[PDB]
Parts: sequence; C-alpha cells; structure tokens
Amino acid sequence: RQLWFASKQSLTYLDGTLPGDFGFDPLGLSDPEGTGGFIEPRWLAYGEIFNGRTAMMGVVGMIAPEALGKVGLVPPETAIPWFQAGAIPPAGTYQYWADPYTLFVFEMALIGFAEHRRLQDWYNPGSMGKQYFLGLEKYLGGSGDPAYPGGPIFNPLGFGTKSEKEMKELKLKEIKNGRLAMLAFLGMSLQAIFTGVGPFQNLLDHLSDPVNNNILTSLKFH
Amino acid sequence: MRDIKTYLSVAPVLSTLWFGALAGLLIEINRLFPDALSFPFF
Amino acid sequence: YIGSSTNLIMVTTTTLMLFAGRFGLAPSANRKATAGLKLEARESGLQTGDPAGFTLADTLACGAVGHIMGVGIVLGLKNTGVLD
Amino acid sequence: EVKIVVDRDPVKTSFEEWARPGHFSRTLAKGPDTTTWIWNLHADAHDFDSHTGDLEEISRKVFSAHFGQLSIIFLWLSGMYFHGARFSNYEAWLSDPTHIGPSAQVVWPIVGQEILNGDVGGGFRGIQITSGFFQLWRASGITSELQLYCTAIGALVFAALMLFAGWFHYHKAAPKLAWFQDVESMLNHHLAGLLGLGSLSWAGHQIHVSLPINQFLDAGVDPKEIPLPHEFILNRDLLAQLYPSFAEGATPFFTLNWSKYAEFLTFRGGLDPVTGGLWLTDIAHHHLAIAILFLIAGHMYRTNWGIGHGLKDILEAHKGPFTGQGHKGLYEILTTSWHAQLSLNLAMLGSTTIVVAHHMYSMPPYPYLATDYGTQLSLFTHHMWIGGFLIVGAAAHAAIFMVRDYDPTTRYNDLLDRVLRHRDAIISHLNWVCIFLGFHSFGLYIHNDTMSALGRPQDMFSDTAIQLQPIFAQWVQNIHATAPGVTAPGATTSTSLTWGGGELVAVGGKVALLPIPLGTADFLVHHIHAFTIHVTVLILLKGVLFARSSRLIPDKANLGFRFPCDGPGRGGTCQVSAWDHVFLGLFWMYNAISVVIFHFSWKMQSDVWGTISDQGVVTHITGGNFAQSSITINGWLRDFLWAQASQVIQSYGSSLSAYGLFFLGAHFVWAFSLMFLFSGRGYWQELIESIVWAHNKLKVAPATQPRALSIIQGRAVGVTHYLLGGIATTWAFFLARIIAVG
Ligand SMILES: CC1=C(/C=C/C(C)=C/C=C/C(C)=C/C=C/C=C(C)/C=C/C=C(C)/C=C/C2=C(C)CCCC2(C)C)C(C)(C)CCC1
Repeated sequence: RQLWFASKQSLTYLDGTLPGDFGFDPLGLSDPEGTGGFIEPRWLAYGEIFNGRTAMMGVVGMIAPEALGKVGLVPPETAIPWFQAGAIPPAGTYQYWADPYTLFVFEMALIGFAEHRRLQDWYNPGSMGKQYFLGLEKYLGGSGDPAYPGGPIFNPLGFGTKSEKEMKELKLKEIKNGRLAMLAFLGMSLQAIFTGVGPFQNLLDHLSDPVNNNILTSLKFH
Repeated sequence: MRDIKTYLSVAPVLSTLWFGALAGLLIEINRLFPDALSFPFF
Repeated sequence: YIGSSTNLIMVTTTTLMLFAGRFGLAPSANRKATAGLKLEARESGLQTGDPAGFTLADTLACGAVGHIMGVGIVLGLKNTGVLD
Repeated sequence: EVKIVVDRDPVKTSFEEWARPGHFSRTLAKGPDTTTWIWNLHADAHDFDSHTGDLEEISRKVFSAHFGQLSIIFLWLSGMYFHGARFSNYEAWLSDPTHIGPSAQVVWPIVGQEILNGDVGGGFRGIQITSGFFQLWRASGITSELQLYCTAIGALVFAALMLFAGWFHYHKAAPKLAWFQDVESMLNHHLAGLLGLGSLSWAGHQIHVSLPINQFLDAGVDPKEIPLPHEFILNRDLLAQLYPSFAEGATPFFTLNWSKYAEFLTFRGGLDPVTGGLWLTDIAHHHLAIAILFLIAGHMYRTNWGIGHGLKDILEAHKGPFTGQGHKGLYEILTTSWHAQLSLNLAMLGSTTIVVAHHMYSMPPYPYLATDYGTQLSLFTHHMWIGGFLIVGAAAHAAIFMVRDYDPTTRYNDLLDRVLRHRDAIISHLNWVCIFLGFHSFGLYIHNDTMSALGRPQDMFSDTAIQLQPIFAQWVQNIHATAPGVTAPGATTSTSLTWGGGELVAVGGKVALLPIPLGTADFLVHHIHAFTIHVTVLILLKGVLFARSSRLIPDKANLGFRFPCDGPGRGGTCQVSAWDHVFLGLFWMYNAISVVIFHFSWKMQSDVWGTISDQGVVTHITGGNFAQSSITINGWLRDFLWAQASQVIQSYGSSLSAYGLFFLGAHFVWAFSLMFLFSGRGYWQELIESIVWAHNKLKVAPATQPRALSIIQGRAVGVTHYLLGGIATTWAFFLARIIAVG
C-alpha cells in the first residue's frame, strides 16, 4: 500500500480488497454506513477495470491510423487526427460505407446488446447460461465473478496456469496499463483541444525541438 | 388494478371528466348552430 | 514574461503562505485559531506524507489564499503601469 | 464524519391507498359520517408534522414535495416557451420592437371571442401580453422559433426527470437523518455550487452568444442573415472582427494584465440609448464578479476536512452583557424544527422579491423594456404582491413554530427567553407608534382635503402653501448624482438615471427614464406607507409573541394553533388563536400593497412615462398633476381613480373587452366575500336543518349529512374571496388602462 495522497475515509472501506490497493482517496466516497447504489466498492473495482480496459483499447485505436500512416502502408486516405476523423464535425469528416447517423444508432444498439447482457449477468451472476441464445449458451456462465469472466471464449491461449499469484501479476499489470492508457488518452485529447495539430505529429515535433514547451503559451484555440 | 378503479370512481375525477364531456357537447352544438337564439323547428 | 512583477509577487506570496503553514504561522488543516492567538493545533485524521501532517487540503487552501492575496496586492498596480 | 448514508425502499409504489382517502389521518380514514369530512381531508393533507412524531419521515416527505414543485415549475416554463414558439409573432417583433405589440396567445373562433384576437400589428392577431418574456428572449438572442421549440422540449424532459427523481428518492432510496440534519455541507455547496457557478455559466452564455448578436442587432440587420451563435465560437474570426482584445485567446487573463479585456467587461453604468436598457457589458461584468464572490464565499464551514468553521462554533462566542449568554443552543432550534426554517426563508424571500420589484423599474436590465409601459408596470406590481404574500406566510409559520415545537426543557435558548419575557413592552410601544403614525400621516390628508373644500387653499399642505420638504431624500439624490465625480471614478454616469442629475433616455418618440423630483406629496405617501407597514408588523408580531399564552387565556398553547375561539366566556374570547391574527394581518397587508401600487402607477404616469416631441418637449401620459392633486383624497377620486378608469369602462366592443368583463366579476366576488366575513354559523346551521327537512320529506336526505362550514373555514373562505376580488379589480384596472392609453 504505497500511500500517495490518502485519507481516513478512504481507509474506512479501502481495507485492501481491490487487487493492489495503493491507498489514494481523499474524498471517501464508498463509506459503508449507507451503501450508495453504484457507489458499492465492488461496483467501484468493476468500474475502474472496465474504464481502464476501454481506455487501453481507445488509446491504441484512436492513434493507430494516422500513426501507421507515417512510415507505414495504411493509405493517406485516412491520415487524419483521431479528433479530426469525423467524430468531431468541427474538425473533419469522411464518406463511409453508410451515412453517419444510422451508423451511430446501429453501433449503439449492438453495444447496448452486449452491455445489457453483461449488466443482467452483474445482477444475477451466471444467469445468462439458461435461456436460448442460438448456441453460445454453454459458454456465457463465466468464471463466477462478473469482474472476471474467463471462459474459453475469453480465455483462448490459457494463462494463470495453476495459480493465483500469476493472476495477481497479470492483473496488477492490468490496473497499471489501464491507468497509463487513461493518462495517455486524456493527454492526447487535451493537446488536441489546445494544440490543434494531432498527437503523432506532436511526437514528430518533440523528437528534435526541445524549445516547444507550449504550457508557456497556454494558447486556447480550436 | 381494482384499487385504481375504485380510485377513479372517486367523485373529483369522475366529475371532471363528466363536465369536460358536457362542455365539449355544448361547444360543439354551438359550433354547429351559431347564436341559436330561438327554437326555429316548430 | 517570466520573473517580472506578476511572477515575483505570486511566487513570494505563495511560498510565504506555505511556509507559514508548514512552520506554525498559519491556521491550517490541523490548526484552528481562537478569537486571538493561533497555536491551538488539533488533529483532523488526514495522515499524509508531510512530516507535520499536511493533507492535500491545507496545501491547496494556503495556495488559493496566497494566489488571492497576490492578485489583490498586484492588481492595485497604480504605480507600476496600469497596463503591466 | 459525514457520509452518503441512505435507506432502501420504505414504501412500495402500490395503488392500494389511492382508493382509500385520508389514509394518513387515523380519524379521516374511518369514513365521512358528515360533510365536514371532505373539508377536513383537504384541510390537513400537507400537514406533515401532524402525521408523525419523528423528523426523518416528514423530512423525506418535504424532499419529495420540493421535486413536485420543481416539476410543476418546469412544466410551466415549457408551456411558456412552446406558446412563444408555435403561437407568437416573435420574429416580426424582433424585426422592429419600437411599435409592435407583443402578443403570445390566440383564441379559438367559436363563441364570438374572435374580437379577443385584436389588432397587435405585424400581420398578427392575438391577445396582447404583458408578461415581458420578449425582452428576455431578445436579450438571450433567441431570434429563431426553432430555439423556443427545442427549449420547450428540453424543459419537458427536465420536468419528467424531476418527477422521476422525486418518486425514486421518496420510494426507493430515502435519505436518512444525518444527511438532512447536516447543514454545513449544504451551505457550503449552495453558496459555492449553485449560485456562483450559475452566475458564472450565465456570464459564459452572455459573453459568448448574447453580446455579439445583440451588438449586431443594434447595428441593424435582419436576424435572418445574422450569424448563428455556435458560428461565433467555432470560427474565432467573427468575434475577432468585433473585439480586438477578444482575439488574444487566454494570455491577457492568466498573465494578470486583465485590462486588455476592458472592451467587453467594463463599468460604464447608466443606460444604453440604442435601447434604453443596460449596457450588456456591464451586466456581464456583474454576473461574473458575483459568481467569483459566491465561489469565494462558499468555502466557510468545516464539512469533512480540518479547515473551516462550524455553525455551532460561531454563535456561542457572541454573548453580550445585556443579553447574557447569547445565541447558545440556537443552532439546535433552527435544525430541529422545519417550520422555523420555513418562516425565516419565507421572510427573506419576500423581502428579496420586494427589493427586486423596486430595483427593476429604476434600472431596466433588459433591452427595449423601459418603453413597453404595461410590461414594466405589471412586472413591478406582480413582484410586490408575491413579496407581500411571502412575508405574511413567514409570520404565520413562525407562529406555528412558537406553538408546537418550542420548548425550554430541551430546545432551550436564553435570547428568545428574554424576548418573550418582555413582550408587553414591545407590543405596547409598537402600538403607540402605530397610533402616532396613523394620526400624523392620515389626518394630514384629512386636514388638507377639508381646508380645500372650505376655500382656504393657502392653508394647505403643499409646495404652494404650508410646506413640508422631504429634505433627506433630495440630499441622498444629490449625493448619488455627484458621486460618480470623485467617489466612484471608475464609473461614467450615475448608477441609474432616476437620481436627480443628468439627462433623459427616450427611444421611439417615447421616454424611458429621466430625473425624478420629490414633492410634499411624496413625503405624505412615504409616511402613509410607513404607517401601514408598521400596523401590519404590529398585528403579525402580536400574533407570534402571544401564540403561546396571553394574559387573557392562560394556557392558549394547549388549545392548539388553529381553533376558532374559547367560548363567549369572560366577556367573549373570539379570534384569539394566532391563526386569526394572520387572518387579520392579511387584510392590512393587502391594503399596504394596494396603496403602494396605486402611488407607483400615479407617480410614474405623472412624472416619468409619456412621449417626447420632435423638438424635445415632453407631454406626460397624465399631464403631471401629482404634486398638486395627490394631496386630497377627493383628488385621488377625481384626478386618478375616476379619470384613469375610463379605458376599462368603455372597453366593450373592442380587443380589450375582456379586461372590461373582469372589472365587474372582480368587484362581484369582492362583494360576495362579505357574506362569509360578516355572518356566523348557527344561523346557517338552522337554515341547512330546514333544508334537510324539506329534502328528507321526499326521501332524498343524503347520508353525507349536510353541515354549514366550520368557523375557521368560514373566515378562510371569506378572506380568500376578498383578496381575490381586490387583486382582480386592481389587475383589470391596471391592464386595461395602461395597455389602452400606453
Ligand atoms: C519543499 C518540498 C515540497 C514542497 C514544494 C512546494 C513549495 C510546492 C508548492 C506547491 C504549490 C505552489 C501549490 C499551489 C497551489 C495553488 C493553487 C491550488 C492555486 C489556485 C488558484 C486558484 C484556484 C485561483 C482562483 C482565482 C481565479 C481563477 C480568478 C479569480 C480570482 C482567484 C484568485 C480566486 C514537496 C511537497 C515537493 C516535498 C517536500 C519538500
């Protein structure tokens, strides 16, 4: 428990239940005097896991296309900053294999399917392996805890061989990489809101010229 | 369900709907017979 | 534009405020002042790395007050140019 | 310390109760043996504190009720914005607002009321409005019906959301005591969070949307090709074209050389001749400075951390020699009795509403507002009425607290104890002051009227006769007109124009504001106001101080808050409950507000409002006869009450004809009130008895045994009808007169 900016209302409930408790919570949210719905410590660990994972995937993906465009062979047809890809209309757009809006509602419906089923599992664990699902039924029981589902659909290669220690390592790795990807995503987006040129080009910049130091300018522009 | 039925049978709401229907009937008659002063049928 | 009036004023005010905190010259997180004197330090329960018990609140409150007193003592700049 | 503790699912959302009325009251739930049951049912619905004995449940109930109220308010706002969108001429009004009457309500052509849709100009027909929304919608740069439409939609969404939140917080996740009773964090937030950030975000919406579009409209452009708001923030070059400084991003702010922004944040003061309104730069600077002030204020009290005060640690220190122990323990009183808080907040809210009413007319914030006469007048008088009602409610609930939840054994105090220990002195001296003011402020009018009707004008009270001069008011006005010279250099003119110095602001051949002189008539009217206010205070303060126990009835409190009397014994004991004290004070508050609003109307239409000639000669709407005809009651009849009641009485067969009709019904109810206020009960009981006989003779006697209203309910219905009649009369009078002439 490497104490970085802790408090006592943190230690009221942060007693070391989350894998690798570092003790950093000044505010003391999940005090268990009255358990707030969705403020449950279980729900908090669940949320940090899910958010960090999504942030890992996002920091890989948003940066992938243009970056690869640099000295790679993904065409310049998509050499566009993630914040200019089209998600931000005041930045850019693109002609796709559908129209914008219906595409968005369609992907929303799909992600909704997935996350609704996951939440229903959260309420009643294991309870997805009962109803007809056109197959897939004998897999979605999970590994008990909705935090960690397991299953050969989500455990292909096979790790944590005969172990909980290996799972503890792999998993610390999980929390650390999630937090790092969170930081990197937030930084890319803040540069984008204040710089206006794109992350990978910002690396192109900060490889040679040290004098950049654009906190000195603090120039706020689109 | 039956509770909401007995509640709906409480005089305020019944009276409001009855009066609304009556007023609608009257205003529709007035629309279809403007100014209707006399009894010009017999 | 570094080291000028604004810089020197802000830095000296904030550093003297933080020193008044950390040395016992400010009524910070674990010190409540009475009508008169100040040295009535009592605990809140916010143990942090600081050797004198300085949480992440007093080290922010003292900073806010230092910046406010700085802005106030400087934007009375009626003798060093109304525009800088 | 302080946490998020709540409880789960006390009461289930089951319709089991809706079919059983009066489930809350044990007696009410039994059944209506008579007809007074259905009065007593409504009469005690919201009476939460008589339904339990613990503050947790009533606190939960009021938490849900606040959500109900907010849902109703949001629905009202949505209806307003909708009717502005789909049924107004708002675009035509924006085209040129000088001589186009704001109309926002049309009527269906069914029963001859087509005449209601009178001529309002701009190719429209509709009932003219005076709510004054249009000045706001032009301040916020709405300038498009799509905006009104989507705003109404969002308001409906928020209304449904609040209703949900209500249902959920009462039924599913009920808050607990240590949450409610924790006022430190509530003050902390509401100071810093709600008000401050509110004004800050509004300053945002003004500097980034309103200011440019308003400046463009003042330059004069059809709002069709006026650039959309978001196209003023996305592409910077527009604002760059407007304000050079504004094209410098954020360096001049962070680097402490704020003077660069001087263009759009300034301290000009005065009004803007292009629209008579306020310089939006000024109001933006105001809202922003206020935001910063509330934010720095919000950080007072210790909540969870080690810094900050405690509302218990502040009172007990104050303890003076005369009073003794000071405010010790008062913190517990104002945390253990809702009615106390309701009274305090209602008093402060009424006072704030009154001061808003005042500050409105003398400093028109909106643009093209000080030239739509009826709007200004109606707004002012509405705010005045709301303030009066809030104050009376404050006094009533203070009395209720005094009766029920006050007790020295555990909710002790040494300040209120002293106050009550010498109540007689307070009431006596206030009574004598009331007599003194009554005499020397009304007998003056009587003397003046008499010495007028006796052909002795040179023995009158006026400027042309024995003279009374309001010297202090003119002194203050001189100071306010010479203050921007030395004391407040950063300003440009006086804070407003009504101060006795400067020029006049006139737009579209009509004047909006100019200096205001005070004559002896103003002295007299001010003393009338002071007297009537003192008498209302006397009534209500006597009620509160004597709600516990009087020297007439020794144990009044035991008899409860609201009871009719204590029998005709000891020479008669009618109207001794504090409830009846409030019943009395209501009429006097009505009278105070009525005379105040009459004075305002006459003074404005006789010294400020009116038209301006091409050369610059002013001919006020009424001719400026105030200082010579406000000093005789017979004058008030002749010059103001009779004369300016023309436009309402010839109003038949015109657009304004509705304002005519009410002018009678308003009076009628007004009559009707007397029937309840004068009679008693036993007479009506015997009459009802004979009627029950007449029916029973025909096998029609209803089991819901008829009963003449109880005494207290009789007084209540009487006072309600009377207030309704009076306020509706003055309402019709005002609207008809001002909207016809002006
Ligand atoms: C020695 C040492 C140390 C220390 C250091 C230091 C000294 C630091 C500093 C720090 C700091 C230095 C902090 C600060 C803070 C500050 C703040 C936090 C501020 C804030 C501000 C603000 C928020 C502002 C506001 C405003 C505005 C915005 C406008 C209006 C006005 C005013 C002013 C109000 C350490 C710990 C490392 C370790 C041990 C050793």
